[PDB]
Amino acid sequence: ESADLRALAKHLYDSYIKSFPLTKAKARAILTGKTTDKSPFVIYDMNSLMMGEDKKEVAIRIFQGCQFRSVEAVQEITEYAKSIPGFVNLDLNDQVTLLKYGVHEIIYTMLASLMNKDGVLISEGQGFMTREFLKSLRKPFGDFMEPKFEFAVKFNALELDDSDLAIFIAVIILSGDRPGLLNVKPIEDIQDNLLQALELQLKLNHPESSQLFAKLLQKMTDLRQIVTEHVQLLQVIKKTETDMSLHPLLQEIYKDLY
Amino acid sequence: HKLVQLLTTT
Ligand SMILES: COc1ccc(Cc2ncc(CN3CCC(c4ccccc4OC)CC3)c3cc(OC)c(OC)cc23)cc1OC
Repeated sequence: ESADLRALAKHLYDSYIKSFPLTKAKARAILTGKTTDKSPFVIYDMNSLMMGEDKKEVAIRIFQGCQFRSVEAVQEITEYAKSIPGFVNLDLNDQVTLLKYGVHEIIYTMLASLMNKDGVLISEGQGFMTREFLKSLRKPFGDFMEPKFEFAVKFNALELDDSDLAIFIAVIILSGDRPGLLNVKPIEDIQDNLLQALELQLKLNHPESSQLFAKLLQKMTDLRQIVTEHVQLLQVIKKTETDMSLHPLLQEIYKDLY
Repeated sequence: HKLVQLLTTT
């Protein structure tokens, strides 16, 4: 019933606010100047970066920074997942599998909130690293960000807000087609409800947005490809750059992933 | 494992 679907929407929004300190609303505010004097420090070259770091090779320090921020993101996303109704009653191995295979799709969804066509907010909104600087990084590290910019730009053009994103991310986490799931059916029943909630949210929140639900679902597909490509790059780094490694939490996620 | 720990913390 539609009142239940709205209660679910609001619960997911409340839980998203409680799980994620940096919301798209706040990110977009920073990106567009609608906060205060504390305008972000712009990192557009190597001097910028040194100047900014104040308040190994450069590519590798950026890599290691993103991995550390990724650990905190996994933790917040896990906390969010535990607030999706039904999730904590799933077999615990299935919870692990949904997070293992879904967390990166969610990471890149939420990273898009921090992005525009020219760069990305870093250091919880205090800095802005330019697209051209990230692109300048040597191979393979210069290949990380660019397809995410390509994704973010088209994704942000749908103009989803935090309330929409909360249900979008829940739908993705509760995907019944992850490898190695023990009980697919209870996952699919939860997802089916989330999807109905998402459909109603998008109709009410974006009534004139043409085929917005369909376009959204399509994005969930595009995220999987973003992640496949990202994981292939991580593999290359592991094979050819082995002078370093991931955090243990990220190692768990990545073990036997694709 | 660390994932299990995150999932079961209250
Ligand atoms: C050169 O090497 C690399 C280059 C690029 C990358 C790509 C990349 N991956 C993950 C994160 C973590 N981030 C995800 C979004 C997340 C987030 C944002 C908003 C809300 C919630 C939320 O998480 C819960 C916050 C934490 C990044 C954060 C960045 O800036 C902050 C960033 O700036 C370019 C790039 C990031 C990985 C690399 O190596 C691995």
